[PDB]
Amino acid sequence: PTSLTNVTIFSPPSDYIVPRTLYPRNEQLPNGDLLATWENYSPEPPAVYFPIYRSKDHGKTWNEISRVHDTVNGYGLRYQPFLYSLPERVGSFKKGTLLLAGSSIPTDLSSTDIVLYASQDDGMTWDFVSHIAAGGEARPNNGLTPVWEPFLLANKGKLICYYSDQRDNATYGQTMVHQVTNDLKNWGPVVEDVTYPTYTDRPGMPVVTKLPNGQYFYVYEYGSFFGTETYSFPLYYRLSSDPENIASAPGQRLVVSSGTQPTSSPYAVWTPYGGENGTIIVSSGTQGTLFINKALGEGEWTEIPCPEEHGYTRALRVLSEDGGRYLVVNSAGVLLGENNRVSVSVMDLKEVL
Repeated sequence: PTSLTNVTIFSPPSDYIVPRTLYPRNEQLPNGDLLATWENYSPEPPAVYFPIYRSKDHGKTWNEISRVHDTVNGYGLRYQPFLYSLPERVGSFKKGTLLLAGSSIPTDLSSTDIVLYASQDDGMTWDFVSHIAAGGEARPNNGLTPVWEPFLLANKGKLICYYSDQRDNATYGQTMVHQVTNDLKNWGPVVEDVTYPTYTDRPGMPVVTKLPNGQYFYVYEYGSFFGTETYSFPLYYRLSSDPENIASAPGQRLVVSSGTQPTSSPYAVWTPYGGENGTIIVSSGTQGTLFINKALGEGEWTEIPCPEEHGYTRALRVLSEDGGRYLVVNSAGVLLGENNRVSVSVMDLKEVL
């Protein structure tokens, strides 16, 4: 791999509906190939889908290889995709099964349904596997009951889906939860992970990375007034060595040594590069820079430059090559952007950390 800056994965046609693209997610397959997807705001009918673009040259070039269509509901696979190559067998699904989770939503935004698709051929073909969790109207207003934003992680023969939940609307504006499965078909009960006792609090957007000491780094945006008249979405994290037990961990505000206060839609990854504990790398949805931590989340975070533009839930990935030397930084644009596109940069962590 090499350093790359602002490579276009997809530039949408102007007849796509603003924002046209949003919400980048990606995966690296064991052979090193990179896959990318996003919310694809094509005019309907037919129903929206999640496109799957591949790079076989470490991000230099990209080509569409498949599309994940809403074969289960016919509504459209509309919001919040997530790609995940299983690192171990789960039930009847071998290691290397490629999963997509994402939300099936009708055009009228009346409902949400996080569904799970699988591919056994590295993203060429797809089949519906299960519903994970369904809810109400797909708008982030209090009193509504949607579900949102799946994140998938396997551990001990199980798959965990973390997501944001508005269904307990009598008690919380929003929570984050998870469900677990040992077969991808049958999901356990909803487990509350992050809840707060002020109704107007809206923690959301869970992203997890495993650390080399066995702790899991669980990052989220914490929407709150914090007792003031002004709402914000600062980044918080919880640390636990049990990825199914988050509620018992106190939240920790991410503090940056420069004084930048990162907000919205985090993403976190870990590389072995940078020191004896490696480096945790975090993005927000608001800042173009990156935030790093060489002490497993202790102390303060160092803000570093980044050549990729800022964007909503900008996605990070530590590529496997050379033992974690290269970082993908992948944007799909800004909220309600008039000129969104899907792009990627690759940074050489040997040099930038």
